Amino acid sequence: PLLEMILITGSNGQLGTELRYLLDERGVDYVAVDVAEMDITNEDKVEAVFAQVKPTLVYHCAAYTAVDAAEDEGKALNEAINVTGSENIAKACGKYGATLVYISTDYVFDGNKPVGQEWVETDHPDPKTEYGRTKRLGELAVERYAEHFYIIRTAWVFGNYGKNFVFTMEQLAENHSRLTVVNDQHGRPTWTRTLAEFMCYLTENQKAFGYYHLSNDAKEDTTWYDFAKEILKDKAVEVVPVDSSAFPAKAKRPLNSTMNLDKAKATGFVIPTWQEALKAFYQQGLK
Repeated sequence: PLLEMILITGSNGQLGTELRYLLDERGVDYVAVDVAEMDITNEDKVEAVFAQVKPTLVYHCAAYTAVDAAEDEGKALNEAINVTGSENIAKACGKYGATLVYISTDYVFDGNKPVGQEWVETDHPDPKTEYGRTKRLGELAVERYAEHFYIIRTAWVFGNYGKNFVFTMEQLAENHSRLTVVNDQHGRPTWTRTLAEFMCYLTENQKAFGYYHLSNDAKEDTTWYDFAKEILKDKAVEVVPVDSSAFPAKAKRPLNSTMNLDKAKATGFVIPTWQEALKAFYQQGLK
């Protein structure tokens, strides 16, 4: 009751690493676990860590995020991590009375919203990808078992501390002169630093429990193509805009998953545009 005790799961991924370093800057202590310390798919290992740590606040950064793979070769792994693992951590948090910050996805929505319109927290999820379906089940487990929760739906996540679309683009551009990127899937990038700061803003300021949408912002419509054009603008590659029909993709990704950020902005947190965040990401990567 008098001591805050933070646990970070998925601590060595792009978001978990970002979050560790942010807490380190703020002089905040924590216990950090990932797959080599606490397999979230094994309820007994999860219980043993919570019994030792006795957390009051858990930032759950563990997820499976390979969308195409989740439809086929990774379908079993996607389900274990996003369904079972989410349930296990939600139940552990409820047992121990811990607040759970659960990171979810814009891919819970069906994506059938005109360009220009945006998804709000109270819209009904109806995911059409296996990844999104599993993440929605995770949300439902959190709501059932963790009385004190923040579910933060984020999008298109990138940062300096793990794999993502930015590094994929840069690697491909080293050896290939032409890349084809969809220009009919609308959404917004999210820098891990902005997301980690928002996670901490909710908890530091004890905002109302519930659901919050968080991506970086944009004044104008944004597609994957727009993001890739910007990332690669200093490279000798041509980024070619294509439609989603151009090549046979395994997952039917949402055509418009742009989130309304008004609730997040109502917290007082200030959200950079994705252009600003990308620039900051490049500067932070110099260290």
